[PDB]
Amino acid sequence: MLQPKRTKFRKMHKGRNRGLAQGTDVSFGSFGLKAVGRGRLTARQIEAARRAMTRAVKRQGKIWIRVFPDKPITEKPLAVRMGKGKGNVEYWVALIQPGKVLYEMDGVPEELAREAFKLAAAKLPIKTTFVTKTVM
Amino acid sequence: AKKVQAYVKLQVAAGMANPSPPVGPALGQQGVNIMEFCKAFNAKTDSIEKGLPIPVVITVYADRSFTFVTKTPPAAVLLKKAAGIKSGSGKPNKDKVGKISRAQLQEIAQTKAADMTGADIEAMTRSIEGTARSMGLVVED
Amino acid sequence: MFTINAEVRKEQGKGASRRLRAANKFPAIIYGGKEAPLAIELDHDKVMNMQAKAEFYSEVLTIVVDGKEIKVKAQDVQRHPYKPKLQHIDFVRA
Amino acid sequence: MKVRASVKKLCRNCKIVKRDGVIRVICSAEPKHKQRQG
RNA sequence: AGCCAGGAUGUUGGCUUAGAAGCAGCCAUCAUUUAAAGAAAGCGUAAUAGCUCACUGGUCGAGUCGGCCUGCGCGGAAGA
Repeated sequence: MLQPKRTKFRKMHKGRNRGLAQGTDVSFGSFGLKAVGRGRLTARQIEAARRAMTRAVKRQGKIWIRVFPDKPITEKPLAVRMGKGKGNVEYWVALIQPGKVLYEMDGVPEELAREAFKLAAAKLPIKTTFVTKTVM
Repeated sequence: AKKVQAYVKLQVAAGMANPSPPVGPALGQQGVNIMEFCKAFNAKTDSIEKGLPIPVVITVYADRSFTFVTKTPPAAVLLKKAAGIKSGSGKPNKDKVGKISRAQLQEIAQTKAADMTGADIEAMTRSIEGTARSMGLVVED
Repeated sequence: MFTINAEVRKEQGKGASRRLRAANKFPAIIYGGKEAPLAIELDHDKVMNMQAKAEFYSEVLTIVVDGKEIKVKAQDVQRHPYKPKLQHIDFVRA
Repeated sequence: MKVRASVKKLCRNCKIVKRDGVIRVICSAEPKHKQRQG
C-alpha cells in the first residue's frame, strides 16, 4: 500500500472533485489504463489492481503506477456521536477525474496489455478504458 | 501397416527378456503374446545388437498369436548410448548437457530409411539433430 | 499527401466551438509564416481516420480552404480527455 | 445449471441463446457450462 | 457457414519415465518428402492407441467477419 512517507498536516478537508484530469497521454510506457469515471481510489485498490497486472503479464514488462494516494480520509468509529473533533485517518485515496491514465505498461504485446488491464480494471471502482501511446 | 487392429508400441531396454516390472500386462491387454517377447523376440534381436527398446507394430491375426518382424532401431537410446551422463535430460537446452558428433548421425541416418520422412541425406540429417535439439544435445560441427 | 477540406470559421469562442463539435466537426487554426492566422473548421471523421496514420504528424499536409491550398504541418493537437476524438489542431504553415 | 449475472462462453462449444427474454449459455461438450440469466 | 477428402516421421525425444510410449512431468519446441501438419489445440486412457481440429484440395455461387462511436431497450432486480 502506497502512502506518503511524511506529510505536512495529518487531516485534510474533503473538498470536491471537479473538472478533467492532467495526466492524459500515455507518457512513460506504451499502453495505458485511463479513467473515464470520476471517483476516488484507495491505496488498496491500487495495490489490488497492480497485483492483477503483475500476475497477468508475468514478471516481464514494466508497469508504471501514474496515480498516488496522498489524501487522508478520516472516519469516526462506531457508536460515537457527531462532533467532538474530526475523525481518524483510516486510509488514503487518490482523487481521479475523467482522463487520468491510472496505469502504464510497456514491453508486452498489446493483447496481453488488454488482458492485464481487463483483469485489473475489475478491481477499481471507476469506469475505465484502454489507451495507447499516441504520437503528438 | 493396416487400420488400427490391436497393435501398440511398448517395452523397455531389451538386453533382458520379458520386462515384468515396467509394463507387464500392457503387452497382455491386447492379443499380443506374453511368450513372444522372451525367446523368439530375442532370437530376432541378436541379428544386429542388443540393449535397445523397440517400438514395433504387432498385428495380431487369427493365427496362433501374431507374426513379428523388428525393422528399425529407435533414436532415443541411440542418442543416449554416447551423449554424456546416464541419468537423463531434465532441462537440457538452457545449459550444455550433451554433445554429439555428426558423422555417426550421418551414417546411422544413411542406414535408417524405412521409418523416416525424407528422401535426401541433408534433408533427414538435421532431423535427428532435431532429436539432438530435443534432449539438448549440442552437435559438434 | 493528405488533402483536408476545410471551411473558414465565421464564429468563435466556446459557444460556437462546442456547437461546432456537436455537429461532428472541430475547430483548427493555421498560423506561422508572415500571414495572419487562419481560423478553420474541419470535418471530424476524415481527420480522425487520417491521423490514425503516423505520416499525419510528419509529412506536409495540404489544406483546401475556399478553393486554395495551404501546405501546412500538424503542429499540436488538443484531444478530448476520455474519448477517441479531437478538440483542436494547430497547423504551422510549411 | 448456473444462474449468474455474467454469463459467458466458457468453452468453444458453448453458445449464447436468448430464450424467453433470458440470455443462456447452451453447451454440448460439458453440461456444467449450462448457464442462465446474463 | 455447411458437405466430401488428407492432417505423418525421428517421436518409447529423456523424464521421478513405479504405467505418460503427443495424454498427473520439465526443458526444448526442430527438420522433411508435402497443397498441409502441433515432438499434439480439445477429450480420452493400467497404456500406447482411439477421434476431432489447427491447415490444404473439391462441391458451393454472393456477400461475410470482427472491432469502434452512438440512440433506445433486456438481464442484474427479494419483504412483510
